Amino acid sequence: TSVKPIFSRDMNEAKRRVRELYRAWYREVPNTVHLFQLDISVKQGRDKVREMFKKNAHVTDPRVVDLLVIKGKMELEETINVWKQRTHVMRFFHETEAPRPKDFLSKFYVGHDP
Amino acid sequence: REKMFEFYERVSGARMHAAYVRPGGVHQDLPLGLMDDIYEFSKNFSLRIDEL
Amino acid sequence: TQLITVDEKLDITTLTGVPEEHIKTRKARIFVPARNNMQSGVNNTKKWKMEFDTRERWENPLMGWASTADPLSNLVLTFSTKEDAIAFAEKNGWSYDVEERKVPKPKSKSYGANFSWNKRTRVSTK
Amino acid sequence: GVRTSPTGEKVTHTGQVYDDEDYRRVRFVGRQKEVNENFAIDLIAEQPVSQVGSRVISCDGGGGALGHPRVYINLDKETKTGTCGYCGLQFRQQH
Amino acid sequence: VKQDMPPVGGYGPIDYKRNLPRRGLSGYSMFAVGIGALLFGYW
Amino acid sequence: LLKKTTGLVGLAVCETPHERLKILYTKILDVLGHIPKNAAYRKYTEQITNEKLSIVKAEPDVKKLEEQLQGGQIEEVILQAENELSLARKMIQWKPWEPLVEEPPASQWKWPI
Amino acid sequence: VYDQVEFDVPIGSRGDCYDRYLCRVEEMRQSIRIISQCLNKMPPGEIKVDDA
Amino acid sequence: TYKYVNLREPSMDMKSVTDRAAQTLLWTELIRGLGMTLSYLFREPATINYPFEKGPLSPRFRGEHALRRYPSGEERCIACKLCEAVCPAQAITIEAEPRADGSRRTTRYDIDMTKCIYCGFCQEACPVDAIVEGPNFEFSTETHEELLYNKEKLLNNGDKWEAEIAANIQADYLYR
Amino acid sequence: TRPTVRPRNDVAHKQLSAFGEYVAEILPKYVQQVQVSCFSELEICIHPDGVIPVLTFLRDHSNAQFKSLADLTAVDIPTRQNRFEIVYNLLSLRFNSRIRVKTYTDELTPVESSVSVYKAANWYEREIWDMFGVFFANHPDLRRILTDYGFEGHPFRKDFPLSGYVELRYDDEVKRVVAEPVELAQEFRKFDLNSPWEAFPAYRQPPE
Amino acid sequence: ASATRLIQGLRNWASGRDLQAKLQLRYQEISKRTQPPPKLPVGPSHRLSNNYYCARDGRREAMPPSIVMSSQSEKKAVSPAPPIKRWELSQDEPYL
Ligand code: SF4
Ligand code: SF4
Ligand SMILES: [Zn+2]
Repeated sequence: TSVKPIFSRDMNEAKRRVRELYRAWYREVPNTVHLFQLDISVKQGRDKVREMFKKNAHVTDPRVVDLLVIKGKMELEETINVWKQRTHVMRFFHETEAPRPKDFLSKFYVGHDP
Repeated sequence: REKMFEFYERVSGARMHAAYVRPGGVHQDLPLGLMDDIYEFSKNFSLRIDEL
Repeated sequence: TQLITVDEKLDITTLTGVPEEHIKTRKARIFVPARNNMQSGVNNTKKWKMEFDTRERWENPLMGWASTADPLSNLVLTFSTKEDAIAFAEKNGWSYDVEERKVPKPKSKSYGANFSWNKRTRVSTK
Repeated sequence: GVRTSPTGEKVTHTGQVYDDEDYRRVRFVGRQKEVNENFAIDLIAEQPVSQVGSRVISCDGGGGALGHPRVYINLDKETKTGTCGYCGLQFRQQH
Repeated sequence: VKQDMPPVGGYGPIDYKRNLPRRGLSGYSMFAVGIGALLFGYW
Repeated sequence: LLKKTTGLVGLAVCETPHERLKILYTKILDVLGHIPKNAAYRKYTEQITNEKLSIVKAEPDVKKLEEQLQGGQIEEVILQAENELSLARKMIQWKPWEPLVEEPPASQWKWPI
Repeated sequence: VYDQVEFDVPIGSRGDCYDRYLCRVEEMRQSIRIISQCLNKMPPGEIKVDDA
Repeated sequence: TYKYVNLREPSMDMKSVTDRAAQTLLWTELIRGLGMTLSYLFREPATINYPFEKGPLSPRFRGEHALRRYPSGEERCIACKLCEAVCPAQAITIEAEPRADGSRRTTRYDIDMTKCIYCGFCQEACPVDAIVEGPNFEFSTETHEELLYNKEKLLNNGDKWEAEIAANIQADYLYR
Repeated sequence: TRPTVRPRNDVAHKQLSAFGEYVAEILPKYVQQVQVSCFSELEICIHPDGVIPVLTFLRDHSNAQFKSLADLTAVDIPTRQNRFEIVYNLLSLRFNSRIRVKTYTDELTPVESSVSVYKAANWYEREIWDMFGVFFANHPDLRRILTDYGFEGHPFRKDFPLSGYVELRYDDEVKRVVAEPVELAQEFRKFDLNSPWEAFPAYRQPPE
Repeated sequence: ASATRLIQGLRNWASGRDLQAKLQLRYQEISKRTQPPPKLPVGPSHRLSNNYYCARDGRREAMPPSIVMSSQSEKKAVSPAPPIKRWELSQDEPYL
């Protein structure tokens, strides 16, 4: 159970790195809304950032959150340096995707998926 | 380069993607008269390199 | 030191890029595949396989082809032991069920038993 | 040997034709349903049965290597002809 | 057998070296022609 | 004879190749004396470096030294001497004559699975 | 069979675009040379391995 | 076994220096290049008059697909699905059943011509020369699903091009 | 066994065996296995803490001089707990030879980047990040190289499906190329091709 | 080939080469588009005797890799092969 760390020796350094990545994304959202000339608000983009951070909020392994911070830094570098187009930014907003049936009864009505 | 694609097409049937060299050899034998035309190409191709 | 102690369960589900619909609603089946009874060879019964529950295949309105929406419909994985398959499914957050390996039990064969003096095991023809 | 459904649609040599209430006939509106009017089941019936003087006949489809793999047909049944499983030609022992 | 083969004596020789055939006057001669054209024009 | 070029781009011609090779080989041996004696890197590198140094000290010519050191041009023999020197200085820090740090898992190099 | 054909390898001197241009032009020359040697030394026989 | 491209020292006598200076000031190699371009100006071009003149093809050419027949009208395809097993792009879709005379025949023989890589592995996997890749290359469509051939379209391509396909196979079957 | 069988090269087999013993005894700290294939290819299977010391050895040692990195490769083998097998193909132009250096990692243990040994690796292991998710410590600019910019998932992992999880199309409502869950109009047809009979008895594994 | 000798002479002067000896357009020197039928040979395994497959089985002579070292005196330092022989300069055209 002795594993080689990526960056963080424990979870507190890991939470420090998660926190600095969230600060950098939070600062980046108005510039991303502006220069990609998006149709969303700055508040809605910061909501999407908060949603994507809370999506991974159950991880207890320091190496897994180190890789999550590394991949978030990579997505941030692809956003700041304008390497993504507008479409890659707007793929976080699943807008053309119709909303899926969530309860039992509508999933029963549409088909066979549990 | 068009004439060498004709060589590919005479030996395989496709001008570019021949699928001709296979594990075990080649797929099909040379058709008759192909080596004569490869000679006729090579006899003149040095002048093309010279004018390039 | 240069080695940390992570006492947590190994979970890479946030790193695989698999969407949530295909992590938590899938049932992985871990099994040694049965011998095809059209044939006597057993070399396809040597490894453990992981597959998933088959989802909906429907008819293409244009050509009648089999249209699917399941990305995992062809994902068959090969494992040397049962525990490697169990560990791979637990690492990926897949709910799994395991069928144990069915071996053929050792038969008792005797060519002379085809011609017994007093047993029912005589062959009427050969 | 093509026939026609009451919808006016040609039945293919498989036997495929859309129903009247099937919406997929709309793909042929202003266009055509391409069928082949040379039914192989109707053309292989038109061949004469070959009367041979042997008990086992061989068929390759003709043309040598331009036909099918060479199979051997037994002709012991005098009730029924011996049909090649590839080309559909059929054979009868002449006795 | 009948197979795509070279002829009995093989094919003929094939040129494969560089041939830039060295044409033109000398540098002395070309400057002489140019200066002579200038002198004719000036006269 | 003062070779005009080495033929390799960026590999400059050495004016005095014999003295540079003697300096580099004795420097390799001086670095290599700080490795334990039973280490195979030390025994093998002392062996090949003493062979090359005796070949250098036995031949005054540059061309014949190139054809019997058998490592190409004399300047890339100098480059390989510099590379061996840098390598041995790193091999002091790495200490790779130690036992194996960790056995692999039981079926890590089993192919096919 | 490249150990049985005879050809030369063009070698640059300055590591630049121009010597690499000249290396490719001379490799076209040497390819014409190898094609001549292949057309003269083409052997009879089968073209797939005779392991079916 | 190697040669040195560009390892020439230019001569430094006054003759060669004045040659290089007449090249620099009088543009001699530029006139050489203009001469070679002028030399192609007066050549007959290599341009064929398409569509009236056609590019030369061989009998091995791999164009449009066709299901063939015997010389009795019976279709050669006996539904063995070797062509769709070998098909590297999975372009061939085959369904079969015994038909009314009990013969092993297909009810579906589809080829997606926009998956097809035109490599002809189907016509060499075929044991009875049923599927071939014929000589037609001029079959561009205006719609994507016009390139989704079913069995009817492929049998009609066979009936359309059979007089040519049989002669191409007659030319190349002793190489196969 | 003359015409159709590949001729065996015994001289290269003996020489690569001698050099494999050589490398195994110069570097016993990291060398785990040494093997030579029947077609004479040497593989040095090492511990992943010795990526830099072994590769620096083979690049710089006067009996090795493996100056060229031909190819750098990962292999997903999901039945191993260290599922990723990192492969370094190396070329010595001085001794006209090739060597293979193989190591391993799982999803979370980083491998040390070999850009300090071979700069050629700068993209290769970068691709091993993109295709397999193997992180490389102290890489200069480690990011994706082949996938799309918003691409989730490491595709050459063998649990990644052939078609992905998303597919693109243009949508004229949003005037934009969008990503949706993949629906195939024709499913990829999985063929179970493997024969139930043993093909190579020399490779028979001992049973349980 | 149908060029007049005035245009042919101007063309050969401008190129500096005898272009008619090596034309890039093809004429009656090429092969016929209809060839006689081949009789292709057979390989060495087309024999009726002494042709057992086990005596020419290439796939079944491949072995697993010989494990030279595994982790379960004055011997000569070796290299993976002898040092490469220096290439010789071309007698054909060294450009020297
Ligand atoms: S030519 Fe190739 S890709 Fe096309 S249908 Fe035949 S086998 Fe498939
Ligand atoms: S076309 Fe040929 S290979 Fe394909 S199913 Fe028919 S008979 Fe078999
Ligand atoms: Zn028949």
